[PDB]
Amino acid sequence: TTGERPFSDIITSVRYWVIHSITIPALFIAGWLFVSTGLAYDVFGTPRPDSYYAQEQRSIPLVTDRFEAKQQVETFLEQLK
Amino acid sequence: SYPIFTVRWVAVHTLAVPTIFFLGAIAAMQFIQR
Amino acid sequence: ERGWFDILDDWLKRDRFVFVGWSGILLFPCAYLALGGWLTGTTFVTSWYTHGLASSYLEGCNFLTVAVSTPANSMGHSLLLLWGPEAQGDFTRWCQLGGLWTFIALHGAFGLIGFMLRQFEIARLVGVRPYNAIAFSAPIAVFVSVFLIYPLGQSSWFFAPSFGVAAIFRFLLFFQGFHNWTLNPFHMMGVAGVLGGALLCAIHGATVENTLFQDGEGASTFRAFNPTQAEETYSMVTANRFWSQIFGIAFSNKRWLHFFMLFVPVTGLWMSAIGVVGLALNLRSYDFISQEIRAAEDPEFETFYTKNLLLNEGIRAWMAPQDQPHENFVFPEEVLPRGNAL
Amino acid sequence: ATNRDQESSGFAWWAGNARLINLSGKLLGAHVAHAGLIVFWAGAMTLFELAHFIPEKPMYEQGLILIPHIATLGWGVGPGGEVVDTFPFFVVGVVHLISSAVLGFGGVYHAIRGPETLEEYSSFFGYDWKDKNKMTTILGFHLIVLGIGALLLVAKAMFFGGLYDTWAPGGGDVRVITNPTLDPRVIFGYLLKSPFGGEGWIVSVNNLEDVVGGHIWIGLICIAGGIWHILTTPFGWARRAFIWSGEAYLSYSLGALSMMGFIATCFVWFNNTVYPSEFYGPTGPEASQAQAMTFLIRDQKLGANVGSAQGPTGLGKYLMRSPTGEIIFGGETMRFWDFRGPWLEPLRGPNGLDLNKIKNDIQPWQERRAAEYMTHAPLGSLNSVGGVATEINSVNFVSPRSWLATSHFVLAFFFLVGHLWHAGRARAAAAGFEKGIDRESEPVLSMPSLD
Amino acid sequence: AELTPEVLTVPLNSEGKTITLTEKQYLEGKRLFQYACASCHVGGITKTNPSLDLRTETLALATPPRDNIEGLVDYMKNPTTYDGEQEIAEVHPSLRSADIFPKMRNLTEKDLVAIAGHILVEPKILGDKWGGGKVYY
Amino acid sequence: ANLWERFCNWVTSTDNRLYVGWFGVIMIPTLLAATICFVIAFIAAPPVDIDGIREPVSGSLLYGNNIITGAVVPSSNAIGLHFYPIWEAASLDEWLYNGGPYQLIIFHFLLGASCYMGRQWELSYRLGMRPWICVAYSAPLASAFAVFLIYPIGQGSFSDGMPLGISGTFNFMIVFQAEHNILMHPFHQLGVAGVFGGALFCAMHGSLVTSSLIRETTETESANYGYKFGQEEETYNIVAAHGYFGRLIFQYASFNNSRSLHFFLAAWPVVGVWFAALGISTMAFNLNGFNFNHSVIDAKGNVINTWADIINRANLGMEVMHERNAHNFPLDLA
Ligand code: CLA
Ligand code: CLA
Ligand code: CLA
Ligand code: CLA
Ligand code: CLA
Ligand code: HEC
Ligand SMILES: CC1=C(/C=C/C(C)=C/C=C/C(C)=C/C=C/C=C(C)/C=C/C=C(C)/C=C/C2=C(C)CCCC2(C)C)C(C)(C)CCC1
Ligand SMILES: CC1=C(/C=C/C(C)=C/C=C/C(C)=C/C=C/C=C(C)/C=C/C=C(C)/C=C/C2=C(C)CCCC2(C)C)C(C)(C)CCC1
Ligand SMILES: CC1=C(/C=C/C(C)=C/C=C/C(C)=C/C=C/C=C(C)/C=C/C=C(C)/C=C/C2=C(C)CCCC2(C)C)C(C)(C)CCC1
Ligand SMILES: [Cl-]
Repeated sequence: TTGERPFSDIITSVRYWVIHSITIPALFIAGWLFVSTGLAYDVFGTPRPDSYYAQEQRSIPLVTDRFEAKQQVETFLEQLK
Repeated sequence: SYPIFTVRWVAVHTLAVPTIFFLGAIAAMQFIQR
Repeated sequence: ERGWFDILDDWLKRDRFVFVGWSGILLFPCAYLALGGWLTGTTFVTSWYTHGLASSYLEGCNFLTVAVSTPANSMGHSLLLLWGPEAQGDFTRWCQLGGLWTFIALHGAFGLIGFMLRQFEIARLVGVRPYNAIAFSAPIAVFVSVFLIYPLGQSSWFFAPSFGVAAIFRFLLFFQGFHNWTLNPFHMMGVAGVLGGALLCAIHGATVENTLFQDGEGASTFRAFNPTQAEETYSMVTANRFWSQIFGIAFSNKRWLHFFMLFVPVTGLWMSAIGVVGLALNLRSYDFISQEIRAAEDPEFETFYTKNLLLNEGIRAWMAPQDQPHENFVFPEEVLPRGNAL
Repeated sequence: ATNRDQESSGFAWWAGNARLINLSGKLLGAHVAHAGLIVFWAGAMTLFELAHFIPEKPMYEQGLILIPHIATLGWGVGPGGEVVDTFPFFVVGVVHLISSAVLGFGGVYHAIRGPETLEEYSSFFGYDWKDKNKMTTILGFHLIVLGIGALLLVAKAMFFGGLYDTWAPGGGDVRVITNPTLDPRVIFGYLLKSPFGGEGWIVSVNNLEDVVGGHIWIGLICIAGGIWHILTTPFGWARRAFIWSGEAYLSYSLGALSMMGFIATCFVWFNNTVYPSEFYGPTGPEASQAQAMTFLIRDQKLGANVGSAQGPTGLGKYLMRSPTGEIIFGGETMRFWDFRGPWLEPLRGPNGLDLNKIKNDIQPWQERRAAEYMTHAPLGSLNSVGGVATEINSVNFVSPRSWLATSHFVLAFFFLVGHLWHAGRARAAAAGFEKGIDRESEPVLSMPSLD
Repeated sequence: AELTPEVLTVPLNSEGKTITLTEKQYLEGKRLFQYACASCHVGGITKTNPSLDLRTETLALATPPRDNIEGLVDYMKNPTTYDGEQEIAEVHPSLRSADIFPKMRNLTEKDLVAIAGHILVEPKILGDKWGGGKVYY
Repeated sequence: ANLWERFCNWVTSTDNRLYVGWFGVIMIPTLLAATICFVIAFIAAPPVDIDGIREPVSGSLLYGNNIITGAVVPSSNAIGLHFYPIWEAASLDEWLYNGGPYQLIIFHFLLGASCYMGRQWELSYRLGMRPWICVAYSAPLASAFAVFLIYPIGQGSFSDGMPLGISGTFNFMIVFQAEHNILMHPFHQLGVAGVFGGALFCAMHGSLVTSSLIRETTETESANYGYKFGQEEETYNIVAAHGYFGRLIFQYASFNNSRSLHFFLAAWPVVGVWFAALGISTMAFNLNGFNFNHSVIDAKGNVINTWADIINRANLGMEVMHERNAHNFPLDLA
């Protein structure tokens, strides 16, 4: 043994479960709200189902320049009306 | 008898804490409609 | 001299539940970041602006179709640092430009270095020979040749494999249609090493389990073994007679047997890596010139080699426009190769 | 806790059911409880299928495997396989579901309440695996039960409404079977047919008179053999050829079930008589022949002479000859010319497909049947996207024949592995070296060296 | 991009009258199309006769014209050949032949409109993918 | 000591350099027949009309093949699943044109290899061994049945069985992808884990045992001379190996029981290959890999492509080109 407390000891102790009956659901709900508030879309820049294309276009907003790539994406995002 | 905050404790939680948050994020996605 | 270096050394090498070591300073952050980046990217990040593809759980992909996809072809072989001239510190733009791909690939590469240093480090403390580290050079040779050397020979990172299940399947099929990679003898040797390794694994495991000495009374034979016993738990002599009579030849040197089990899959992976180094330059085993000369002149000459090239040609023409959107291929229906009816 | 740990029994928990080998009373409970599970699934699954069943859709569009079995027996269907009354399906499900509680009850009682061994309690129900006379007597009881079961199919066919006959003149219908085939040259002639293309061994049975008459012979044979094995004990040649132990008897059964699983796989894949395509969808050969038929019909209506249309290879575009001369459909379906089905046979003459019947006698119901089967070919993805592997999403379909064939090949394969596992173990345990080699008595050390 | 009322506006008849479907109608049309039609018409092609597809341009040149709700609803009652010369109810599913095509027995007039609407709207979404076949998959 | 008993004692003798046995009595002639026909056909057989369309494919060395392109070509699609022994042909020339040899080779081979599996059981009984080495061999054996017999059965023709050649194997794999999307099938995926995992654990076990060899030699000699065939004592220190690998991962991820270690080595590739064999055998009945073509749709209804859709494009290329002259109607239903 390496001295840490056995896992089977810890996860059958009431104190473990008093703590983690709160911390586990709290993290789950935090993750749910990251999505349900729509925050995940804006952090990572991921299209919503209604923002892949403009209403009549069918071309991909594909990046084609290396050093103006950032401006190209910003331009594609404006053209969504 | 035993400590509470060890290296093992940190290793466990750097993995377990984001896992639960991600599981909740992915569960919410199952209700997104187009 | 018991300075801070030696005190630090003491703490790093404590016998804990997770050994750390000096190698752990490199291994743990890079491994964790490479895994966390793959999970973050496959859960939340799109491939719309680099590939025209949805690629995350957020967008409705499943475990088989999510990926962290390669950057756009226009990025070349850019390191794509978050603070570099493309993303310019913008975390959201960085994600849209494919910065997670180089992030995962580069932290992964240094993470692999760290795991192999860990194998050396632990082996030196325990006092065993470092053959486990030596065997791990083959996964490193594969990772480096496929994820780094190969795109570096090509036009850009875009043509490297993307980190996802179905994305890797597309990589396999791209290699058939464009490189005729099944024809390549360096791939053939790798196939031999992988399948011969799985064979050796199966047959050595089964031979040991069916030449066990009766060292206990229970019908479960697992208990009748003690890690510190001095005797072999199975009969090498009965194993040797069985295979000599079933197969003609058999192992007789148990040390040779286990070195061979190291040798076969490791040599395989190394051979496959060399062939991919060639594909970095399109230096393919694509054709047999003698077959092409005969087939060009003799329209009744047909082999399974000529049949497969026709499949490759179908793969290239039908997948290229969608798989290489930056090229802007417009192939009218009338130019597409097709058999009758289909 | 008699034999309920590894120390007493010698078997670890993951081989825990091996602890039951010499506890006939608990072993009885395990077997009865398990039969209850089988009867439960049959009843519950039927009710699930019925609840999910829309009578206006073909059964094969709805993921049904049990209702097709009931409909084939003549319950709930009329001409053309149309569903006329879903009540028999309800009955069959409810009665299996109710019976599973009786079996569950007995199984749980014997397993945990009743006597652990039966030999002290009753010498009739008690048994010793090594008692060759008692084992063949139990075997004989079960052969008599099996024989009665086969006669129940005969009784349904001849006295209680009949069977669904896909070949019946007029599009398929329930028909009473009045003259079952009894000529043993016909019945046993099926057993000596080659299993290869155009012959098909017993999978080729193609009429109900043969099916019914074959069950008369099997019924009598089982009853007789059951009487024989009650009255006899194994002969000397048999005594010396077998291993006589519980695990050995298990292994023989596993081999038998594997064999049957593989046969069932082919039956459901090729046979369209006892697996009617009205209920199960067309076979693979059937849908492929149906495509050729559909395009022959379309092109002929446009004015093509399909008899003389030369295809790109030099073979006929629509029609060609089989290797023995029969006129057959062309294209890649040339491999399926052994297909026989009620919608196609009116076009058949002595030489195969008859060009005069093709030109003049193709009825709209045949065009309908062929277009339906061509678009319900047993191709489809694991997530039930119907069609070739390159098809887009839209059609939620996988043929019942694909579900039934794949599941039973997988089951049959693992049951062959289980036969090898337990037959090899039974041999080793009987001879006494199933736990390893005795160090002081290692046989190979007493043998001359090979070189 | 979004499923807007403009997308959902389609010709009602040959005289130029339009009708605007609801999202619920369009989605009901898609479900009913999969139920009754997609086994031969998946993607707007025709598996048992690929010469005829469900592209609006093809439907416009049918006789009588089928590129509007009334024409398509009439086709599902009494289908004809492309030139109108023959009645094909005996080999094509329709209300007239619901006895031999049982899936048509539980379609109502309101269902036919929804299916018709699906067929007219999908090309406006999918472009060439509708009726294009494998080349555009 | 009558003559039958004498023959039986020779057949089952544990003293023959190669064990014969009762399975060997079927094995030896069927494997000889298949081997001799294979070698002759591989060198000298004339071209074969595999797809039944009078378009013969050349497989042998004398007709323009090298080792990589050569094959014994599967029998004609016109034959389908019909039995075609030499005596069903009007001449040897007919038999050869129609791919007769393929049927003779694979039927003798499948018989012989099945008996090779029983022979493994049989000798283990004569030597007092445990009986399950043959269970491990059932996984490669089942794979051979899948591609030479089961897949032809479900598809209706031996012409879609795997060719007996290197490039022929590749052709089989490519068309299999087009028609079943085998990459997207979980059983092929388990097969890959079976053989990738099998190769990993092979190098793993070999490197750990080699790392903990007990010093018995000088540096000028091979360490392999430190083990002597038949010796009573183990040649490496499994406790040192466990102590290394336990610290590499964590202590409880490491085996210290050699018997369950070696059981794990046996089970992982064998179970994985069983699933691979069951993938081929179930796709034989057209229950194909996952289809996510056009699964992701935007708000308006535009198709949003995934990597699955790029795979589909590649599959379509393989589909439209394979057997370019053999289809007259639009659906490749078998
Ligand atoms: C069909 C599946 C099946 C069946 C019928 C059995 C049956 C049996 N097992 Mg086996 N076993 C199985 C699967 C099965 N097993 C599996 C999957 C494993 C691996 C985990 C094992 C591992 C195993 C071990 C290690 C052992 C057994 C033993 C036994 C026997 C005694 C069990 C006991 O005393 O429990 C007592 C348990 C209870 C009293 C708790 C509840 C039990 C009841 C029956 C639950 C049923 C509830 C049901 C819904 C009620 C319906 C009632 C209604 C009809 C009125 C019994 C005959 C034992 C044995 O061999 O004894 C000699 C034994 O040691 N089994
Ligand atoms: C009617 C058929 C039958 C019967 C009565 C037996 C009976 C027995 N077997 Mg045998 N066996 C069989 C078929 C059968 N087997 C088949 C078909 C195979 C091939 C796979 C085997 C392979 C086999 C092996 C390798 C061994 C046995 C052993 C045994 C003995 C102990 C079994 C036990 O307690 O398992 C306990 C049950 C479990 C531990 C549970 C297994 C869980 C399975 C794998 C899950 C399967 C997945 C499921 C189908 C779907 C997924 C579910 C999930 C999504 C929830 C017992 C005498 C042991 C023995 O030799 O004793 C003498 C032994 O070592 N069997
Ligand atoms: C003979 C077996 C069999 C067959 C051929 C079918 C066939 C079918 N079922 Mg039924 N069913 C069965 C048994 C079977 N079922 C059982 C045992 C249950 C209770 C769990 C059900 C309960 C059920 C429900 C509730 C439903 C169906 C439905 C269906 C239809 C769709 C199937 C599907 O999409 O699966 C999806 C595919 C899978 C889930 C793949 C499973 C992979 C398994 C886990 C692999 C196991 C391998 C092996 C056994 C383990 C070996 C381990 C090794 C170590 C030895 C199809 C007609 C559906 C339907 O359409 O009803 C009308 C439906 O809703 N079935
Ligand atoms: C094959 C299954 C089977 C077998 C071999 C046995 C055998 C036995 N049972 Mg068990 N049992 C079973 C199933 C079985 N049972 C079922 C399904 C139940 C729930 C009903 C029970 C509930 C049960 C209880 C509560 C008791 C037993 C007892 C016994 C012992 C004495 C029985 C006797 O002498 O009856 C004499 C014979 C008869 C009374 C004739 C019965 C005829 C049946 C009821 C009519 C149907 C016959 C026909 C073949 C059924 C076809 C069913 C098929 C469609 C599934 C004997 C060892 C006794 C025991 O263990 O003593 C300690 C005891 O107390 N059994
Ligand atoms: C579940 C059903 C069943 C089982 C398990 C048994 C089991 C037994 N029977 Mg019984 N028997 C049965 C049903 C059964 N029988 C029926 C229904 C009848 C009436 C026909 C008989 C009539 C009968 C007689 C007259 C005798 C037995 C005997 C025996 C014993 C010897 C078995 C043997 O050596 O077979 C091995 C099989 C053979 C030796 C057959 C020849 C070998 C050929 C070449 C194998 C061919 C395999 C091939 C793949 C076939 C595929 C299908 C084929 C039709 C084309 C054994 C205990 C013997 C005994 O000891 O009686 C006391 C005996 O003399 N049985
Ligand atoms: C296969 C059994 C089919 C089913 C199910 C459905 N359709 Fe069909 N359709 C089919 C064929 C063979 C044809 C051509 C018929 C001919 O000979 O002209 C058609 C044609 C149509 C058309 C006309 C297309 C055009 O003129 O371009 C329409 C509008 C049509 N079909 C609609 C339709 C609907 C709405 C269906 C579900 C109720 C349906 N079809 C099913 C074959 C099959
Ligand atoms: C990138 C990046 C970063 C990082 C991040 C991180 C680090 C993250 C992490 C993350 C994580 C860490 C996550 C996780 C997740 C997890 C998950 C999501 C899981 C899931 C699972 C499941 C689902 C399971 C399943 C299963 C299996 C697998 C088998 C068994 C059975 C079962 C079924 C259970 C930073 C910030 C630095 C910077 C920027 C960039
Ligand atoms: C021994 C043992 C075991 C086993 C057990 C078993 C196997 C049991 C079975 C059991 C069973 C097998 C049971 C059954 C039951 C049943 C029931 C209980 C039923 C009921 C029914 C009902 C109530 C019905 C109803 C209805 C109607 C009538 C109408 C329609 C609708 C409905 C459905 C509602 C185990 C493994 C656990 C382990 C331990 C030992
Ligand atoms: C119902 C029906 C029918 C009929 C049927 C019949 C009549 C059947 C019979 C069957 C039979 C009649 C079968 C048999 C079988 C047998 C077997 C399967 C056997 C086996 C054997 C064995 C296994 C052996 C083994 C061995 C050897 C070889 C050596 C020595 C040792 C031993 C013993 C191990 C028909 C088709 C008409 C139609 C449909 C329905
Ligand atoms: Cl065709």
